[PDB]
Amino acid sequence: MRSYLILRLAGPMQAWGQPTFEGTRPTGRFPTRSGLLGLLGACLGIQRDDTSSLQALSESVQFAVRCDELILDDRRVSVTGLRDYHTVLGAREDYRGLKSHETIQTWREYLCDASFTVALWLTPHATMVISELEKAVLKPRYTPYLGRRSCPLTHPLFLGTCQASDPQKALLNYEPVGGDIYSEESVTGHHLKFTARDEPMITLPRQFASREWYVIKG
Amino acid sequence: MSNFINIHVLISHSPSCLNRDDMNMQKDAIFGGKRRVRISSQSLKRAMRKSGYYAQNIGESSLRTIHLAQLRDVLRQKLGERFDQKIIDKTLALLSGKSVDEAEKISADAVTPWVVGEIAWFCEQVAKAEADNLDDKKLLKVLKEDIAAIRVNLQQGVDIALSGRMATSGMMTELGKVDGAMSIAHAITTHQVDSDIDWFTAVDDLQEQGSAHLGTQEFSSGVFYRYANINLAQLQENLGGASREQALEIATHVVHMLATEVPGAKQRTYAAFNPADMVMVNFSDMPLSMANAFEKAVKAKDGFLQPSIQAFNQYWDRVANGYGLNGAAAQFSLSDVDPITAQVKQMPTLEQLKSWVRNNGEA
Amino acid sequence: MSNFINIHVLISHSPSCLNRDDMNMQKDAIFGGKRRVRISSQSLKRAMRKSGYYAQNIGESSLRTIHLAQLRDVLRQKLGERFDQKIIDKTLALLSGKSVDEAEKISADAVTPWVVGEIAWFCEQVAKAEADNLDDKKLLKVLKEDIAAIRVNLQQGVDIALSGRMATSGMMTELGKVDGAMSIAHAITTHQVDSDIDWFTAVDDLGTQEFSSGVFYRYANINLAQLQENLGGASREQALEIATHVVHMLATEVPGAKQRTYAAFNPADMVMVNFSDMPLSMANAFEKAVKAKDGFLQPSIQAFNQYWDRVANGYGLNGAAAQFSLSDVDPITAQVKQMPTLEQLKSWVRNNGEA
Amino acid sequence: EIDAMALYRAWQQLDNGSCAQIRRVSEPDELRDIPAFYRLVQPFGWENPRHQQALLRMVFCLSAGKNVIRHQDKKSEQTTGISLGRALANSGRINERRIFQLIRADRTADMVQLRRLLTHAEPVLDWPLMARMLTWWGKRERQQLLEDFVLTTNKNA
Amino acid sequence: DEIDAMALYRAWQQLDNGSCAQIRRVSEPDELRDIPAFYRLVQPFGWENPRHQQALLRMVFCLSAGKNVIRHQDKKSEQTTGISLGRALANSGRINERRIFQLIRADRTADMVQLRRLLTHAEPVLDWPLMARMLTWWGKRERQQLLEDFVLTTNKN
Repeated sequence: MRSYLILRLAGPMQAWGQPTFEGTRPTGRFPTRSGLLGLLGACLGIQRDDTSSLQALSESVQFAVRCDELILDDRRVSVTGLRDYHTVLGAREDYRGLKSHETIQTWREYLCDASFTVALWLTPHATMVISELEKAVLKPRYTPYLGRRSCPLTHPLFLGTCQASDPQKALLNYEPVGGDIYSEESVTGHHLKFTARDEPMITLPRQFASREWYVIKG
Repeated sequence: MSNFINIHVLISHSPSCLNRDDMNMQKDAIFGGKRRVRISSQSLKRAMRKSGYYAQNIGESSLRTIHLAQLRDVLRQKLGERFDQKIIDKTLALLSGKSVDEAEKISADAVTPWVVGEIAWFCEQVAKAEADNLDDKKLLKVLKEDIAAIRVNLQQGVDIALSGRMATSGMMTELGKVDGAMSIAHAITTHQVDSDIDWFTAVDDLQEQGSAHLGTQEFSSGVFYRYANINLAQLQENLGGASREQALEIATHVVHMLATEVPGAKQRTYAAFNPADMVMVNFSDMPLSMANAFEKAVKAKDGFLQPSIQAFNQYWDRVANGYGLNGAAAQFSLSDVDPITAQVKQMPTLEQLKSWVRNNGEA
Repeated sequence: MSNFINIHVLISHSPSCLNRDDMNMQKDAIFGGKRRVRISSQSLKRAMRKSGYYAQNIGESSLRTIHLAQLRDVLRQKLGERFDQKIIDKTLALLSGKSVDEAEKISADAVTPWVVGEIAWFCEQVAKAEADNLDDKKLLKVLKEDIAAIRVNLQQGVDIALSGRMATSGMMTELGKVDGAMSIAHAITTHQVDSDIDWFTAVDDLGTQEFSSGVFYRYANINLAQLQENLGGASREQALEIATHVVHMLATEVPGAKQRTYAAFNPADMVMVNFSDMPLSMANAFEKAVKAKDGFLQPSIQAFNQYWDRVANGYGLNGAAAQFSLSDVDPITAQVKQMPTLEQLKSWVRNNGEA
Repeated sequence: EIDAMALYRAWQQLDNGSCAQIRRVSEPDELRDIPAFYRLVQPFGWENPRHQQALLRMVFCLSAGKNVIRHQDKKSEQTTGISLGRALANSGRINERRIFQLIRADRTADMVQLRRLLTHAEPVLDWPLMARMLTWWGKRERQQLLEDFVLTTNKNA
Repeated sequence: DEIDAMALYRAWQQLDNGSCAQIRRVSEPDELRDIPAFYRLVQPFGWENPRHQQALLRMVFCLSAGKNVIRHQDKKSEQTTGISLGRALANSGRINERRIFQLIRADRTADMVQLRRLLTHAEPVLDWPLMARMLTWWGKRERQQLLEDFVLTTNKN
């Protein structure tokens, strides 16, 4: 009924953010909407000031994220976390001019042993088409990463392309099956939702608005 | 000339399970208030269709599927030498009503019969069409003018010319509707059957047997009445306008198959490879089944087979004399039986009967 | 060169303690309105399989089980000198679809037939893949390309090539599906076993029937093309050899301790073998249940012969055919080469119907 | 009320002869023609006529086999365990129209069809819940069975 | 918390003809519980919450008069609510006052049957979510308000 694009986000370390104005940079357990929009953005070489392109992207695309557990030699490996005592010396003291602090400190959280399968699709008011997105994910223009730039991908961003009625149905065709799914679209049997502050307010730089995921447990 | 060929068959099977339902139970049916074991028409049709005798004497069966991707690849591999690949792909797309990417899962909306020869011919027409910058809708308009030249392709798809086809999309939705020429009934036993039940196990060669739980498989034996008829006019039409001779040919092959072919279900383990004990073929203006001969369930004496055949004969007398049926009739029977009314030509062998059919019931 | 070989057998043995159901009763079946005693084809097959004749003339029989742990132990003991334990475990794991640890119990989805020679061959391919840096996925992929190489190992598991195998998991789902060559029916008596008597009317009046013996019709056919294929492409000669051992076993074996009633005197009661293009069974010769004369055997042979004549003539069967029966019943008219002993029949099968 | 897990445990430990003998019935009331039945269900209050019909149903289903119905306790989180309809739907072996024709099937037609479904599906379920359902077995418990089936099938897809 | 009426409406409008056909065969609201297609229809709309079941059963039942028997129309921006059921029934010109009389005096179940007949007969144009609220409560007050709206409408128009 609808055509989906299927991506895999997998690497030794990932980081998907939560509200902070502080030096500790938190992570949640799966990709944020903002972040996925950012990933696609990087693929479609969109500069940071290009509010038109950013808005087009945001209004065109929607995501569903599945949390894939890792299995090594027939054993399950749970997603764990990591805190990096991250230091900066010679950091700007102010936005104007060149005075700087001897040392500042930050704490940054990462996800270890995490892997995701993402399904994205187009909205009825789409400015784009899926062929574009596929081409981009296969040949990105800006460097693609998993949250932070220090976080490479260990598997091609492109997984596949297909067609179904649910996101759930779409994702069924792609191993590993069995993980939880967080979708921007409702799936009939399922009633639980999960609140986040993912949604980028493109008109207002680096500020995010509340939204809700639909949860499809496995 | 009579338009309808009636085929009646009496075939007795040894213990078996030739057709079952969603829960592994023999298909039955109630007739005359008693339970008969039943073999569905579909099961028969497909048994004939995929049979060796069909492959040798009739041709290639159609290819029924819903997976347009797999079908695509098949078409490429089998037609690639005669057509360019996206001629092929575009043909498949036009006929199906679905976009043929090189995605490797593309489903039609239902399982449908595909005849490769038909597809070939369409490929020609569309190659022709785009050498001529001709529009798809216009091509539709053209091909609709002469449907006979489309039906002529069903000589490489006789099963469909016999059993009809309907699609729900693509150009087939206006080009592919075939009204089947052969009407066939579910086979039912001429007598009541209470099925038997096999209580089975599976020995585990590595554990001490001990107490076990036993499975159960319903099974029975029985004398089945097969009926089918062929609308010669309709078959001729469905074959692009073939002669009555070719129709009588196919009809003959159907008689053979309906007298010899048995569904493959559970045969490796019950092996009821039985040949028919009676076959009667009757030409007519209005088709008519003889099922009512067994409305009063046949009761057994020295078996079910003899009484069944005599039942069939007596009813045939009644109906023939009653409705005034002056049509060619011939009967083949492995038993020497009480004499059916003499206006029916006895045949000592099946091939003699078949030659009698090929020759329009005069030989 | 006909593709099917049909085995028709009349065998005379006890009608009791052969094949019972869940309630201590001998299996049976209604045919033509009368209750016949039945031996079930599973029972026949497994009786042949585990028979000594099979062990001495066909080979070792398949190892059918659902217990993967114990199969693990068996495969370790039996292959442990030829591969490393880890390769064995890997192989069983890839074939079954389950994890082979050292746990006490590991169950498959169903009781499956296993050939140890086949498993060994797979171990070869696995170890070779390990040395060749192949992942399991392209391993499966390349194995899919040459299946006959896998079927060659069924020459050590002929029962499987004969009666088939399905798998529900593991690599066996795509490499292990075997479509059986031999079709076999349930043995049914040609006659009614219940005494044909109304005891009420009988008490006023105060052929002869047998009771400690009964006549069973056994049908089986073998699809030679199929057997050749399942055996990895073996010749029609090897086919015919196996088919011959099946004619023997079918003609002679009785499940359990019991044996043919006349075991010590003749080698077989009645056997006919017939080549053809389409299999066809002769059971309908007994739709009308046979009535006794001097027991049930030769009226049964008479029925068999009369029906064979009528069917052969009617449907035009001019394939090769041979028959062994030392009863003087009215002869079978068609061109059916009579055979003085059983062995001569067996050699007639071994020679594709000409010797 | 009737102790369920007790009856289950008794059925699991019944002797195979009695067990096979019980399985053989073809209608719940035929259990009344069998001694092993009475000995089985007497400790659980067969002697009280209020509980009789119920027991007849429960055992009948259990009679599908000694290990056809697999009990599984409810998780401590969940308020109730896996009901019958969910189990059947989860089997993947049952067709919707079997369930539909089940709930529209007359006293008696009804239990026979259910047992056929049970043997076919070999369901894992919270047994005492099934037992309750069988204790009452009226229009709304049937309709609830259909609900759970349909809704689970839709959920899972 | 509250039941989405418009969603359910559109859902019913876009339903496949077979399912609609299956639902159109009930002759009584509770029969909807015998029908798979129903549960599939109302699952998204909170069927699983016992609070909303009776309500939903009525809504669907009335909708089950036909695929477009109940024509929804939005209210005008000016007025606070749209067209009431009574008013629409009166506006149709096909409904006789005594019908409404016997409607509001009918026993449970029977009233819904009668109502659905009136809806097939009238093909009313009305504010559907309004009617939905009405069905959600459906008590003395609502029945009375129905007849009143009918009477006053028929009076002026």
